[PDB]
Amino acid sequence: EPFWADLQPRVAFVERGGSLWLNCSTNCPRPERGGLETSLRRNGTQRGLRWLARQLVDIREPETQPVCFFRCARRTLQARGLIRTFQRPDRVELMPLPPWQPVGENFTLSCRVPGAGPRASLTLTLLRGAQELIRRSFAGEPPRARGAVLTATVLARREDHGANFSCRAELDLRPHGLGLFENSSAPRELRTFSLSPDAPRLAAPRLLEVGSERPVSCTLDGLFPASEARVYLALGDQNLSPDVTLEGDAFVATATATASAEQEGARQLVCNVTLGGENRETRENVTIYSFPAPLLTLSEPSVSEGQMVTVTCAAGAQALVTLEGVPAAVPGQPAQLQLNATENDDRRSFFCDATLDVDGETLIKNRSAELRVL
Ligand SMILES: *[C@@H]1O[C@H](CO)[C@@H](O[C@@H]2O[C@H](CO)[C@@H](O[C@@H]3O[C@H](CO)[C@@H](O)[C@H](O)[C@@H]3O)[C@H](O)[C@H]2NC(C)=O)[C@H](O)[C@H]1NC(C)=O
Ligand SMILES: *[C@@H]1O[C@H](CO)[C@@H](O[C@@H]2O[C@H](CO)[C@@H](O[C@@H]3O[C@H](CO)[C@@H](O)[C@H](O)[C@@H]3O)[C@H](O)[C@H]2NC(C)=O)[C@H](O)[C@H]1NC(C)=O
Ligand SMILES: *[C@@H]1O[C@H](CO)[C@@H](O[C@@H]2O[C@H](CO)[C@@H](O)[C@H](O)[C@H]2NC(C)=O)[C@H](O)[C@H]1NC(C)=O
Ligand SMILES: *[C@@H]1O[C@H](CO)[C@@H](O[C@@H]2O[C@H](CO)[C@@H](O)[C@H](O)[C@H]2NC(C)=O)[C@H](O)[C@H]1NC(C)=O
Ligand SMILES: *[C@@H]1O[C@H](CO)[C@@H](O[C@@H]2O[C@H](CO)[C@@H](O)[C@H](O)[C@H]2NC(C)=O)[C@H](O)[C@H]1NC(C)=O
Ligand SMILES: *[C@@H]1O[C@H](CO)[C@@H](O)[C@H](O)[C@H]1NC(C)=O
Ligand SMILES: *[C@@H]1O[C@H](CO)[C@@H](O)[C@H](O)[C@H]1NC(C)=O
Ligand SMILES: *[C@@H]1O[C@H](CO)[C@@H](O)[C@H](O)[C@H]1NC(C)=O
Repeated sequence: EPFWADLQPRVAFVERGGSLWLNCSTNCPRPERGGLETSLRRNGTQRGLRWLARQLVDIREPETQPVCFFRCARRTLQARGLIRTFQRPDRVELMPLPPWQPVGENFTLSCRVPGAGPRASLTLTLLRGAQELIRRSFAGEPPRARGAVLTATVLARREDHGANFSCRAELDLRPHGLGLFENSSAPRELRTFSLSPDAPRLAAPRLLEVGSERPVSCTLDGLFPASEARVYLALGDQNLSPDVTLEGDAFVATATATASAEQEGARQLVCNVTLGGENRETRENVTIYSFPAPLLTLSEPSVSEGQMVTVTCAAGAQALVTLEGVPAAVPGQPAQLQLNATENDDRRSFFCDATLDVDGETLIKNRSAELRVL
């Protein structure tokens, strides 16, 4: 039985910044020299015959090898040991995914667990809801190195809208006799959208008569989420309130649009829809007209018989006026038809036609009035 040196514990696993006791002993009856050699710290100490104890506090190093040495009978007697540290995955961070992610396009997922060690004992897993997307074990990494990073790129889908993404960090110390420490990051909700480059189809009449209700409709296709989409449809600068329903992935905006006049002779119909960070618009110009139908009025209601009269129309100097088939003569006016009253002319209808062209389209309206002859 020769002389020996013994320190306890031989190998010790202690949390980073923690503390532990080392008492180094020997069988030498009267050692001339003894002490503990390490790089870390001292808090308090307990010694005596054949053994000394040191309190190593605040351990900031991944791996250290404390050596306790003794001297008896002018010989060097030493003992070596091992102290390693770990760090819980207390801080786990997930990157701030884009506000709106296009459906059918890839996006990055990166879980970040800084400071956690040892790296080889870290198992990182990306989670969508309760489902595991990917599992990456870092086993085979240097024991000295800490921290872990897991990056994976997945495909944005339809269901991915309103779905939670997180990352689970597992530090497995179990084979070392300590245990398993796992902590999950903050779940992040994703919002996905798909907006077709196609322009919305707008159904509108070319001409709009004042005081008449002409229905208009603005629709599109392939919009998700459909309910999330906001739609504006109006007449010129005058706001409207379209009834909006949802047929499939398509929205249907339908309402009746009246005319005022107001202003002026022509305008545009504006329909635009903002979904997420993108928006589409279709503008169909529409000419607006007012039709002042000519008057059938007479110079005088009676006029017996034999006295001439002057008949007027007044389409408003726009349309070409024809009163009972006469191309008046002269234009820009309710131009006159001069007729001497006759008994045979009793109750004769005057046909007044007004031909007005707007935006290249011709419109006419007709009626008749009579005159009594005494
Ligand atoms: C989603 O992201 C992944 C990863 O960035 C990409 O998918 C990859 O797209 C490329 C382009 O077609 C391909 O990668 C490689 O293609 C060559 C042939 O050109 C082949 O020899 C390689 O083995 C590899 O497949 C491939 O389609 C695909 N690769 C994988 C592993 O998925 C792309 O950015 C996105 N995928 C889409 C949009 O489908
Ligand atoms: C996915 O994760 C998100 C958070 O990133 C979860 O949202 C959270 O849960 C619900 C919304 O579904 C909210 O519930 C709250 O309940 C309490 C008690 O009833 C009430 O006082 C609150 O006013 C609210 O209604 C909660 O606020 C919300 N948290 C945040 C920050 O928005 C979502 O639930 C997860 N998905 C699933 C399927 O669980
Ligand atoms: C470090 O080791 C020494 C080895 O001597 C321990 O001292 C012994 O303590 C036991 C207690 O069960 C006694 O029975 C022995 O008689 C002690 N040895 C001697 C030589 O007196 C010491 O206690 C250990 N340190 C700690 C903190 O336990
Ligand atoms: C390090 O020294 C501190 C004193 O600065 C020791 O603290 C004593 O013991 C416990 C543990 O912190 C405290 O609750 C007591 O109040 C402290 N005693 C006194 C008299 O102050 C501590 O034990 C030492 N060791 C470690 C590992 O911290
Ligand atoms: C949705 O419609 C509204 C109508 O009020 C648009 O508002 C104007 O649109 C023009 C052309 O896009 C802009 O130049 C003006 O600055 C807007 N002014 C106001 C007060 O909104 C709106 O722009 C349309 N949305 C999109 C994305 O075009
Ligand atoms: C889990 O990680 C979060 C990340 O911020 C941290 O705030 C929390 O203290 C951790 N919990 C435990 C028990 O480690
Ligand atoms: C509609 O009118 C606008 C002017 O307001 C004009 O720029 C545009 O070309 C017109 N549309 C067509 C198809 O001509
Ligand atoms: C006027 O005559 C045209 C052509 O005969 C006809 O289409 C139209 O209905 C008539 N107007 C009225 C109010 O009946």
